Amino acid sequence: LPVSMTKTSVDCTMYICGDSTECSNLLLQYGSFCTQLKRALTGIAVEQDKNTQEVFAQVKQIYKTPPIKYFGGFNFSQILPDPSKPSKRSPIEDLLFNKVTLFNGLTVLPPLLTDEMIAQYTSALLAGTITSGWTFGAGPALQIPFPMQMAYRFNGIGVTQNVLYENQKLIANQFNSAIGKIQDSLSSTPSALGKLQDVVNHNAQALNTLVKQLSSKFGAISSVLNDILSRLDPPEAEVQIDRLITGRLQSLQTYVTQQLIRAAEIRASANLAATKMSECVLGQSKRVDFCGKGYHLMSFPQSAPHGVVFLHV
Amino acid sequence: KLIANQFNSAIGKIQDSLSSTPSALGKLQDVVNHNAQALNTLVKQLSSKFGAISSVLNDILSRLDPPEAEVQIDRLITGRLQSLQTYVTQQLIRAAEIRASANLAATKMSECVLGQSKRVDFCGKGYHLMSFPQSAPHGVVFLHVTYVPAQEKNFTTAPAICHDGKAHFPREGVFVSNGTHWFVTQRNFYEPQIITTDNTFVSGNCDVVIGIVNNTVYDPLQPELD
Amino acid sequence: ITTDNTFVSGNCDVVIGIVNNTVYDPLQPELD
Amino acid sequence: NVFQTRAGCLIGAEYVNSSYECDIPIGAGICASYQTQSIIAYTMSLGAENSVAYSNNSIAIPTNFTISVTTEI
Repeated sequence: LPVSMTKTSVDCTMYICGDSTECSNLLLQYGSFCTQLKRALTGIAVEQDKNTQEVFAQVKQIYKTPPIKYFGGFNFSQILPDPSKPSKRSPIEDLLFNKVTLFNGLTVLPPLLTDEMIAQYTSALLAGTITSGWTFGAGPALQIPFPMQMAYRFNGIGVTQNVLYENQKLIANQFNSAIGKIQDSLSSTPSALGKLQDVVNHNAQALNTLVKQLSSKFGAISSVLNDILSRLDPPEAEVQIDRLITGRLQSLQTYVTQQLIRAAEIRASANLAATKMSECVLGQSKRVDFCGKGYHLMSFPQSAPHGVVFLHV
Repeated sequence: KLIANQFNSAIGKIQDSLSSTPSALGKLQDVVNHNAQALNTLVKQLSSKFGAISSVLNDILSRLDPPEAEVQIDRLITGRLQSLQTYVTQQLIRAAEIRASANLAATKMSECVLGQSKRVDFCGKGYHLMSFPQSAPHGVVFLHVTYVPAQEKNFTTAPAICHDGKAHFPREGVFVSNGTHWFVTQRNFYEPQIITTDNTFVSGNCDVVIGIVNNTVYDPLQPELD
Repeated sequence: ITTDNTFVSGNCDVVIGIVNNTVYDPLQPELD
Repeated sequence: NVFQTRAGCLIGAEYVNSSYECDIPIGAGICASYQTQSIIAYTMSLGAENSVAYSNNSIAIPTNFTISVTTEI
């Protein structure tokens, strides 16, 4: 699930006619378009930061994994953080980060939470759900042995707990095999991470076409300011720059509107991801086909460059 | 009595918390401010000239011939049409956002107020008990009453009890030892009880379960012996 | 099938598809 | 003084090593606040560290409860 997009800002005058005095004087008579566009982009950026905060910063305390990592035969090594590498990410998280990779007044504001902080949040959520079940999401975290938690969940799906205790080794082996196959399935897939790549590519092409549209003439004798203002009289220079100004203003307005629509879609996706974090990871959901296909036992979150990956058991 | 007192204290503190918070009602205020700002910018943009010699019409039609008047008025016409179109598009986007919020509010009214929801962190933080609606100038306020456990204690636990060569599991609850004696308790509250045949069930022998311990399982019928 | 995992509700002429079988009472053998 | 962050350069604030739950977001994990006397810059703290005592035979059970009322707008 995608959670956010890149934060971008624009300089109105610099994009329009790159700090030109006569052009700026002619531009200040059009009203307050630039203020409106700047306000819209600022709102979009604040919304992106809020989306990330809402999805990831749900846990109250940073829970730490016990040093003796034995949980009754279950192996969480693929999803627990690896302290060898300086990134402190799980192998699955590193695979996700490796799988998806990649002016004229335009700029890119950095995100507020770094990737390391998001990884720390994911690690805290994993530690809480592994050492305390669902109790840490409703109040104080209460420790419980992991097989007893799994018996709780089997009772939750309508199977008696003894069925778990008489098949513990088989269930642990099946879980380990499935988690081992998850990484291979992610790696071998050609377009498993299609949504995040699509978001990145849409942002990139929007910026590229906005930059490229400057070369257009929009009916003027030339595209560059210098030729128009140099070899033509000011009375004709005014009307020749009017066309360029209005065309560039229209292009910038179009870019801002598409950005607003895309931001609304990303907000919907982030709300869905936050609901999934609340219900799949912090509890056990009885809703059908919500937390994966089958009878939901549990879920684990993993961070991605621009989103979340849920592992539904 | 304790539960009623706690509820009364929480309800009393709600009003003070609302009054003291500076940005508790932020969302409704932002909605109102955005609407007012859109109207203000729409009204103020009438003063722009858009390249014409003047922004007011009467001067344009007074001191200029009609052949130039038509082209001098077309600029104002197209600029004002552009402004109005921009206003309408922003209104459409904002209306879509407000509709999504209202759908969420209707779902919360149906599932939190008219029932008891088991969805985690939907009707507030904690185990949801019930909810109350309150009206607002442009929205709704939900008061979620929830249950929060407190004052935890550590215990030694076992998955099953081996008695007479057979394994016993708790019907509903956990086997808990206070150091010397074993009891059955409910998961969310500490209320120890004697492990009897009524609150346990038997399934198989006691050599398959990992971590099984030995203890006596009382049966109320045997002591009668009559 | 015992009386511990079953409950009694009415006589056996209203339900459609009812069959005949013995329900084992775990008191009669021991009788305390 | 003058400080360099991944979000740019900050002038008029001093960088400290203590971390707080920040209130003014600057970016890239850097936040600022009023000390009270000067403006400081620091890195976020994501909450206190809590290592729950996990064991293979230990369970925590609550002995009391509270009831709470929460507002949503």
